[PDB]
Amino acid sequence: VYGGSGRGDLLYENPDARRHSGRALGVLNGVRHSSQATMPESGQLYYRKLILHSRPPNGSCAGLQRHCHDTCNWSYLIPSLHRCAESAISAKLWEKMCQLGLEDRSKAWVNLTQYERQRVRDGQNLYRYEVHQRLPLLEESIGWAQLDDLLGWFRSARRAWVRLPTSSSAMSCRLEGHADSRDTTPGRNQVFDTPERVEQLTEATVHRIREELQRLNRSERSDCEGSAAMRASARRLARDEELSRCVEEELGWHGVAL
Amino acid sequence: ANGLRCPDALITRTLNPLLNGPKFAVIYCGNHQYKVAVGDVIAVQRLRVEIGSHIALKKVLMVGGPRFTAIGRPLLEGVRVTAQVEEQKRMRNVVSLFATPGRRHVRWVDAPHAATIIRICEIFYSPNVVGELDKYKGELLETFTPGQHTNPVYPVDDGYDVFRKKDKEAMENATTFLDLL
Amino acid sequence: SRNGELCLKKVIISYCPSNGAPNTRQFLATHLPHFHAKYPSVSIDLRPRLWPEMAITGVYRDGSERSYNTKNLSPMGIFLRLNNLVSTANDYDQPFCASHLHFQRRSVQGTWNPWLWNYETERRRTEAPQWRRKLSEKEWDYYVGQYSAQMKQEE
Amino acid sequence: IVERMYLVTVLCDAGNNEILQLLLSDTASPRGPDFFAAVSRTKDTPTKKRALCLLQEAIDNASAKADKVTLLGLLESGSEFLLSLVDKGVAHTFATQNLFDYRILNSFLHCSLVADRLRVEQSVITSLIPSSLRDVQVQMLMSNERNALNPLTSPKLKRPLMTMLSQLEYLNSIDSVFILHSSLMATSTDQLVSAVRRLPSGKDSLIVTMSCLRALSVKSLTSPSMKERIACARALEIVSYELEKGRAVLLPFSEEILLHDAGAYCDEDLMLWTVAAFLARELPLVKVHTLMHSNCTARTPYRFLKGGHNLLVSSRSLYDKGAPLLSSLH
Amino acid sequence: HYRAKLELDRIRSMLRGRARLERKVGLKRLFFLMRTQTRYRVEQQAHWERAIVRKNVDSAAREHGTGWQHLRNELGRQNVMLLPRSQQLLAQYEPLAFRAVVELCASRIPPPPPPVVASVPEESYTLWPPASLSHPAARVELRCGVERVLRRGPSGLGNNVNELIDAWKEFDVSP
Amino acid sequence: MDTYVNSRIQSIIAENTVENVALSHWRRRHMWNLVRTHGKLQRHWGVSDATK
Amino acid sequence: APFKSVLRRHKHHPEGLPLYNDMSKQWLCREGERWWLLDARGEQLPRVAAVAAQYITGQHRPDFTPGMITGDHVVIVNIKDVVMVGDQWIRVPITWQTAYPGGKYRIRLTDMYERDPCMLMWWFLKDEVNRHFVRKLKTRIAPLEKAWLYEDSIHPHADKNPRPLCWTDPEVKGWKYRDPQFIRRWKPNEFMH
Amino acid sequence: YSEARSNYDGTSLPAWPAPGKKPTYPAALSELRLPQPRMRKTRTEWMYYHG
Amino acid sequence: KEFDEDHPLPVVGSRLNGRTTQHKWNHWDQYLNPQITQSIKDLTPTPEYVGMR
Ligand SMILES: [Mg+2]
Repeated sequence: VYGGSGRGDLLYENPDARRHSGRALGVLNGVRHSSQATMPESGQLYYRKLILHSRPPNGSCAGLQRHCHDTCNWSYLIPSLHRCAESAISAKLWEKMCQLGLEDRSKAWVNLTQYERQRVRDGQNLYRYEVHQRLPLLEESIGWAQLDDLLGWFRSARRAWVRLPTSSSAMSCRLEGHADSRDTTPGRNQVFDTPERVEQLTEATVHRIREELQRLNRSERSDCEGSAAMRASARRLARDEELSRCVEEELGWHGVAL
Repeated sequence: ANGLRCPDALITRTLNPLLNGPKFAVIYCGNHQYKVAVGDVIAVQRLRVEIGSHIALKKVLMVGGPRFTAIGRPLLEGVRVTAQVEEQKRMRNVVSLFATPGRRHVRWVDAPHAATIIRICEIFYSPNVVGELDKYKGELLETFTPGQHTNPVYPVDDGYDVFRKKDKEAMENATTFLDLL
Repeated sequence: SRNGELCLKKVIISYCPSNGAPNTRQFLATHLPHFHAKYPSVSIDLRPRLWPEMAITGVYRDGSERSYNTKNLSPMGIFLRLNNLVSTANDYDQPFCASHLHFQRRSVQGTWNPWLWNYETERRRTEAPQWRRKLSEKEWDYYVGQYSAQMKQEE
Repeated sequence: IVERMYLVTVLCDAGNNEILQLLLSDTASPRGPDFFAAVSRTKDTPTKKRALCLLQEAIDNASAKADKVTLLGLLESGSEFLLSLVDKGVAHTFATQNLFDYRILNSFLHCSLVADRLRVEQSVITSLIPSSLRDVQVQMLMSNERNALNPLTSPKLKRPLMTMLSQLEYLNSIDSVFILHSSLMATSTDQLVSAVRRLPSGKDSLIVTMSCLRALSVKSLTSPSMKERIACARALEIVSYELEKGRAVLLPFSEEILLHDAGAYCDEDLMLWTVAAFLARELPLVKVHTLMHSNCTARTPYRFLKGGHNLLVSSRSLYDKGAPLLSSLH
Repeated sequence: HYRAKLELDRIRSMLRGRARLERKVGLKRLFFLMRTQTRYRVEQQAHWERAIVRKNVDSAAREHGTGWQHLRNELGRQNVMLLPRSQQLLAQYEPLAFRAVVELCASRIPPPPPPVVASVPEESYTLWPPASLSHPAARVELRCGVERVLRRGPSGLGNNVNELIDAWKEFDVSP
Repeated sequence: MDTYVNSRIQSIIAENTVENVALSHWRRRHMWNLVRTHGKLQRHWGVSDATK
Repeated sequence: APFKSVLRRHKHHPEGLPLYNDMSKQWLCREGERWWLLDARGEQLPRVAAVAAQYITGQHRPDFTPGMITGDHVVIVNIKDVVMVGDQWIRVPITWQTAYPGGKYRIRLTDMYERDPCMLMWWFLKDEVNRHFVRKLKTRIAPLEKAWLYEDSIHPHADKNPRPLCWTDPEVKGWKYRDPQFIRRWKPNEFMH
Repeated sequence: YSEARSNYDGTSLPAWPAPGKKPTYPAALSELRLPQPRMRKTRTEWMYYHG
Repeated sequence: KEFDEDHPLPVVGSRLNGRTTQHKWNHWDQYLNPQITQSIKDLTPTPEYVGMR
């Protein structure tokens, strides 16, 4: 878990399976006893620890003396989802979908080709996967998030055409599978109630957007009172108006109302 | 079930409370001698027993506790040492590599020593004493007195020996207490 | 199996329904009902696929994984390896030696320490005649007689 | 004076039984910190019980008289006494009913927004702390199975203060954990800065302890040079900021009592190693590092912190759950 | 010739320097190491191990006043049958038990008699039938067997022997 | 040495546990109580910024 | 792979050689350390050296482990009055080799005694130790430092309170002697029957 | 439980004499037809004697 | 052989029993039930032939 894939890595590497190699495993790095050759007893915790900690740091491991990228930041996680949505759905297809939806309210899908339908479905699937991956980092960074990225949280979902759940829509159901066979081993961050955690995360980020808007308004009012004059900047006025209209419209699109 | 029995009521009443508390047992099983305790686990040689089964160990060379110890020559009887088979698996592989420097023949023999891991659950001891036995004389005493020493022991200081290496005075002269009282 | 609870949780078995290698299918047909009736607690995850991995995986109750290779292996051997999987706990790996017979050390009477039998000194079986002692009349007569006898012989 | 004389005797390893009986039988005087520091060395169980009763009485008397210096000295001495005690249950009960954590944290330099936060959230961390620290892997696997079992088909979230015993499920997700050592703060804090730079990665975490924070405070208040004081003050404010933000992991004294083995004395040097041992024993798949100085003696435990030739400890005393954690440094 | 190459390749990480960098040098080193370790384990390890355990037991006996020689001889005499490993375990973890064993060896307690040879009961010479009853020797053998049954542990069969022997009479239905 | 072995015997008697740390560690950690520094900054029990 | 650095300490190096009594290595225990007193008045040199080494190396302890070098501090007193049987002080040679060519030094026990009486006891202790520990410099040097030799009877080790170690030589043996003849005491019942 | 077995039928001679009576002792010298030399029984001879 | 129904023998196997490859159809089986001969690998030559030198 140390060398292969971290906590918020979009990669999937089975740490005990060498599927990214162009050569048979000749030498075993982490070896404790001479009897580790004919039966390495790998998979046991006390030996896979040695092996995966003797493995060298990869591009995502960010070795000690090397700098470590800021990943737990909401202001970086939001543009990640936005760029993934842009990589999934192109601008032309996005405009076509927006026009079709605003014209027929999800009733004239026959105009879209089957290839475009499959592109939309694959984009929604990849967005759901990356949200499931970033969920712990998002719940970590929700504390000190900024209003722009809190709104981008809904902007990216709208762009990817994924309606967030609220107590098309693809975050409503879980992946089918019997709980007795599903993977539950510790150490691997894998949420099991995605429609239940993303919904409360959306509620929390709505409350956070409300708090940030109220904080901006209170700071503006305190500045005006300290100046003892009603002299507001045109940039600030236009920004407040456009951000209010934008948050209203983009939350009404998802279905959440302040 | 851990009580002592003897046709002498006095010695029975004297030795009954001395058989309480934790007890260890030196046992003989699988051609090996182990020292089992109330909660100690041991890996005995491969036994044809199903995992998660309660078993009892027959041979018991010795039993002991913080106050007593019963030896068996050669074996003991009345000791109920019950364990539970925790698992059954191979141990660490030993690789025997036989190579003759004269000829061209190398033999690689792997030996995974199979063994059953067990956890000793409970240990009970209930002996049948015959009577108080004298140490310095083979005669078996007909009476038992918990106050008087069954064998008085005296210091070793004669004075006849001039070169006798003298220890400290309190080490040479130090009586003992009475445990049975 | 510790305190009445199996350590092995899942047994992953991958096979193919039409390609070949009838060993795993023989195992699933003949010995799988017996194993499932013997150990209903473990969950057997069967995976049909085109190119199956000829290996059995055991996932235990602590995340540990133990895999056995069963390529062109008889279903009897497959059943034996499965029983070895459900028998082992796969929590450690220690050799078989005199120092490893007992997994943890403990004493009920007490651990030996240099000051346990340090002040205990040697003694004698019975009381020995002292050198500085008050001689009774009988001892006086005896020793004086011995002295006089040896002096008489010398004289 | 009599208490410090008894403490000097117990440091010379010859405890005056007469002085001890006098201090234990003479009432109408709250026992100072030296007495409870000296009693911590002895192993007499009724002596420790009577010392615990006297400690409760003296803490109540100090709280009534509102003497901060005496209260803090008594807090430190009683902390050492609770670490030396055997019954972890009564030790944790005493700690949580006398409120050692909040009062001790109020004494540090910039540890106030974390002190009051811990005092507020102590009701939830206690519930999140599990019962037995044995088979933590199995416990969290059972929790994962429970979470996977959806009960439905078959409130506003606020991230609380980071604590190891409560967030055991978070360290297994964390790949690398750096445990801080007070001796690191010598002539510079850039190593601690580089440590806290890796926290926003989501993979690296930082573990500080109350013992380490107390060591930092005392070495910032007394030291031969001024660079040491400045660096330790800067490190204290950095650690306080990281804790109040919710990135580094803190060990309250209650959790320290619950984690450390029974009857074993612990300090800034032994606590690091017992935490490392607990991590390597219960959470094997997390890479643990120690941020120590190139001159600290606790860097090599098997030669400096090792005890004597003890027959009840073998070379495998770490990978077994029956042996105490401090049995690993052999 | 079967050179253990594919097996010993995976242990090269234990070596250092050129033996770990290059392949053949490390393979030669590992081959020689395993061969000499097997030879030592077969022909020379047991000697050193038993010498160590014997020295420990001798020191534990000398701290009490005896030696390995006399202790071993008297253990063989008293027929205690305790291996040197168990003697060392007792000396290290049960000093009171080891001291009691030493006191037993030192005292003049009569060692157990040799095992009695299996004898034939006197009833085997009785004419049977003397002219539907059981053989007397067989009945005595059954009685001794039931006695040995009841002698091993407590069971709900009871301490009496006649009622347990006469169980066929109970199972028999009155005609 | 006599006082040391007496204290050690008493500890072995009344411990009812296992001791695995060095016995001199506590003395090395509390040597600040034995020594005395007459500087402006002298360490005492419960020293904190609220005190100074 | 373990690795010992080539840059080791040396006798010409200013850092110097350490004292194992002051060292703090892992394989060096100091808790279970007792102080024994051994008077060498009359006792022979090899016998007293063996008796001292058996307590120095810690072989008398039941938990003795070859790796862990633990032992007791033996204070040998009255080495100046040590006794060897006749003609040995003159006939027993002590030889060694130096780096110079033909430097085969050969001294008598008398010469080594008139030079320094403690040197003889130290040499015999070194021999009795190297009898079992000669492979590792640690295992062959660390025990020797636990011996406290003293020529005269005075010694500064009065605080440690050394116990007067008692030891019996393996030479004591009673050869069969003639059964002494004495008068028999009869009995009235024996004379009656 | 346990088994104290020396022969097939678990019977043995009375190991403990009457209270006050002199106990019986085995032969310490080896079974040698010559009186000289008198040799103590080794442990292997003791094992052979005990069975 | 088991003494009771409650305590059956374990299923731990030896090397002889474990190290056993799959069964290939032999001439007796192919002559008894010719439904198994479905491929060219089933047409094995005379069992007297061991193989190449
Ligand atoms: Mg062998």
